[PDB]
Amino acid sequence: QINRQYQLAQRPSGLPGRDTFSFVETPLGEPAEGQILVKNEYLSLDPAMRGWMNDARSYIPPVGIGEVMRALGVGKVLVSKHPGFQAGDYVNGALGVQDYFIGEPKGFYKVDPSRAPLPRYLSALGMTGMTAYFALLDVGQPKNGETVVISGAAGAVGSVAGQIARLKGCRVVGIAGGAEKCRFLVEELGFDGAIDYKNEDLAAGLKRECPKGIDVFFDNVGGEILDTVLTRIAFKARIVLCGAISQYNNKEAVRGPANYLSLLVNRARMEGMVVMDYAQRFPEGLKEMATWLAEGKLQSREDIVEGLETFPETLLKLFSGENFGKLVLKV
Amino acid sequence: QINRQYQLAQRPSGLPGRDTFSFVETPLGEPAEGQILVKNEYLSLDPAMRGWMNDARSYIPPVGIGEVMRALGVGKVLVSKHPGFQAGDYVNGALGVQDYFIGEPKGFYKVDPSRAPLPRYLSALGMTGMTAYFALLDVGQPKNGETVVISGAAGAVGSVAGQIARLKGCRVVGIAGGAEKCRFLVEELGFDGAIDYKNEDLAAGLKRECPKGIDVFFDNVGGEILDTVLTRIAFKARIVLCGAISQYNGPANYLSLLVNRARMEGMVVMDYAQRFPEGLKEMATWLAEGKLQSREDIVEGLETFPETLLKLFSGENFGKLVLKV
Repeated sequence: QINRQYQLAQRPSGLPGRDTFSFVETPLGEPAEGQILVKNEYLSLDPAMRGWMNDARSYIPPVGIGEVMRALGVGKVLVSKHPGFQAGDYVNGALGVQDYFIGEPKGFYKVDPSRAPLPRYLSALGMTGMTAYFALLDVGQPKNGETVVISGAAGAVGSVAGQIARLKGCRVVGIAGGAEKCRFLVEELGFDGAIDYKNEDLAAGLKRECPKGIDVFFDNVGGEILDTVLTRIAFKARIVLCGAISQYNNKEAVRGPANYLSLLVNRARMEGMVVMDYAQRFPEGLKEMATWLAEGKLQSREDIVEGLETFPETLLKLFSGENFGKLVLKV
Repeated sequence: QINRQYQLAQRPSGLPGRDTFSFVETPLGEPAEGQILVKNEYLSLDPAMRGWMNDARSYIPPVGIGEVMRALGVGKVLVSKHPGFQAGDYVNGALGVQDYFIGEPKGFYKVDPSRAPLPRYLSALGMTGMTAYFALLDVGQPKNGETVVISGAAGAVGSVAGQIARLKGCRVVGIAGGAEKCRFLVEELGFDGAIDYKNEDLAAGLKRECPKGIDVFFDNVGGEILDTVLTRIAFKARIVLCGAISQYNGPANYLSLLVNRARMEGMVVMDYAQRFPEGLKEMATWLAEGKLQSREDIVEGLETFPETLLKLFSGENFGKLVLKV
């Protein structure tokens, strides 16, 4: 049997291109002791993938040249030589951009396909949803009546974070690019407001939408948006950093917030987080998220594209403002 | 009797100069009800004064044009018509750049001259010292064995912060300008190390002095020094922002906070006003026991204010700058 794989072929300059990955056919091996064999079903396409491709020290090591490209996914266990897993289990884990995963199930967890559609375990019930959940609630610590601003608000992380914030009794303001995204946030997801930074001045938008200042800023994008938001934070504000998408494909230098001293003036906190640090708390987080979904208090959208072979092109859609909801690749 | 006063005459562009202040002579009044009359003895000269002169939004309102220049000071109560104070009391307060303070003693507290020299109530037992104390301990939360890096480490705030860190069992590394300041930090104040950023590469210095990374960064300077320190922070590091050299006129590596799941947080000492007594009390015992050293640079004469003030932005002071009135 054949395992098709996308390997990292060369480190990209700027946007990844058609020579960035190599499409290779490898013979399917057998799991050794302490390993599992998984048939990959759905793969998570995430902006963080851009960082994983860069040769740069990070919270996880870069993908090696010639290595199968890193990807979170959901799949079915076909063979297990590991006491934690059995054949027929569905699992979430770093399955890789390939047909089959063989290896140690490090950081893998079982998911129940009877309780939600499989791709949803890559979104609201996956790492994007748990990022929103733990980043907002544990680091942002929003309180009833506070004003919460969310960047990349139409994205998988931000769209969930804003809905959670609404449920906690917050005033919720999204920042997103384009009229359709902003409409969707307000009319479908129940955001109190949405600022279209591409068609409207952000500062003016913030003035209108956040009259009492910004108590929590959930940042997925960084850059100029972060810097502008910093001018409007309230006393004892919390800024949670989950990513910086506006920096991923940028040529050769991160852009730093010139207004960072607002943290001094407002005696505010800026803090980074990574969802894997919360692994031990996933069961309670997933359980609560599942009930919010079941009760219709929270909504999740997945954009499902078919075919492993489409990976390089489909990946670009992530940086086009194109994808509508959490991008998932059906293998 | 005459009260000599320095008023703010015009907001300076860059450093303060000859026309910045007006030296005026005012007849000394008497205090009205709810007021006190204080003979000013020592005044605090602080880099924050530059911000107070600027017309720009901050945590404290700017000094008005024509207003007596703002200054913290220590002085003796000569007459009181306020139930909280008596003649003979020594006080710390916003006494202003003048011979005498007359007014409501808002934010004033009594200081005990038996416990420390008077000028020290403007340094280790004053706002600079309490900044170090609360910023480090409440925001930085250093723990035994952690590596604490201090910027502006030879300054009044930083020099105290580093010593407190040493007392908490930390490895303490200072960043300061010039060989003498750095020697002083290590040999006199007991810092474990000191990096002379003016004479040596900061990154290389940090690599040498902080082999296990940086757990707490006490930042008084900001700018490139902050940006470079960010490349070396440890997992769950705390960065406490107390000031910046640019502040009275961004970090490209800020995502290190994400990679290291670290925290960057601002503070202002006046937020801790209610806890000053406890803080002062502990600081006083450290000083008395010789566990902590405080250096004051005392210059004499109210009339020298404008020139003496430049010694602060010229970076020529050695230790907390105090003007004896």
